[PDB]
Amino acid sequence: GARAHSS
Amino acid sequence: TSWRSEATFQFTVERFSRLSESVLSPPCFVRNLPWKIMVMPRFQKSVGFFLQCNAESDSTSWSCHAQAVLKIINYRDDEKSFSRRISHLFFHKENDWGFSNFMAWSEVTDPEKGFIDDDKVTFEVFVQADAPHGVAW
Repeated sequence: GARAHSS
Repeated sequence: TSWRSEATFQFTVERFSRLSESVLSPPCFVRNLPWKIMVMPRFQKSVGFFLQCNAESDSTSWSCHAQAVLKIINYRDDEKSFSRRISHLFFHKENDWGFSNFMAWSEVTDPEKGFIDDDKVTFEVFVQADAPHGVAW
């Protein structure tokens, strides 16, 4: 878990 | 039933070392919405791993908040499986969420590490979704 985002 | 508030599903990517395009798993229904695992190479370099929700629907009124655990299974020792968590409000403009750099490509494809076998890698998602809005009125 280190800065989740969109593909 | 498909209305379940949570579920755990897996998708095994074959010919992994040769992956060149984004790949999608079949859908797993949670809160009656289709959820999918999305895997893509990012920069060889890194494994892109995302959770997608209701992407094929043309609706722009829906939203669903969910938390999930994205995990790459270590077939030799599950305690060695690698996971990361996410929390996101999914909707038509942000229908997937995850990590472009989930794990180093060199590590996942390393035969001595225990994640790959017969060029196959298994991905898992445990999703806990809230009741959606703008779907069933």
